[PDB]
This record gives sequence, structure tokens and C-alpha cells, in this order.
Amino acid sequence: MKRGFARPTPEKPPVIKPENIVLSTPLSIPPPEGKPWWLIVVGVVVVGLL
Amino acid sequence: GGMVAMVFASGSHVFGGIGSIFPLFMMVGIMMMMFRGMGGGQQQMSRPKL
Repeated sequence: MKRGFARPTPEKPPVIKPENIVLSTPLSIPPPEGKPWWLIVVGVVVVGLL
Repeated sequence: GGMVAMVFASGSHVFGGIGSIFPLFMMVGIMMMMFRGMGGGQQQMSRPKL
């Protein structure tokens, strides 16, 4: 002998929510700008030699 | 040259012999800056970028 059991309407499961994400783009390396170092080096010598 | 000439006319005669190396080296340094030198942004192909 067993106890009776009637299955009711199923209870609500927790809802899943998708998400679409687009990644950021990496930074770009700064191109190599360059100073005319030798020019200012001759300068302080000339003004000094005077 | 006027500065050297002015001192010579005054009679100091300090630039005689090796003393003359000071005016000589200076005149060379000035020449390097005014004739070759370096260009601005209008001359993009500076040696380090090319």
C-alpha cells in the first residue's frame, strides 16, 4: 500500500537572459617622432665658446 | 670677423699663433648649422623616419 500523489502544474523555473557583447579594440603604438638632438648639442657649444 | 678685427686694431695681438683656434672653431660650428641643419614638417623624410 502506497500514499497517493497527484502532479500539479509545474512551478516557474528561473529565466535565462542572453547578452550580445562586442569587445573594445586595442590601442595603437605611437609612431616614432624624432628630435634633431645633434643640432641643440652644437648650439650650447658655440654659445659657450663665445 | 669684426670682433677679431677690432681686437687686432686695438693692439692686443692675443689671437696670434695658437690663440686663433677659438675664432676658427667657432666659424666652423656656425657653418654646420646654417648650411646643412634640419628641415621642418614640410620635409617629412627626415633620416630617422625613412
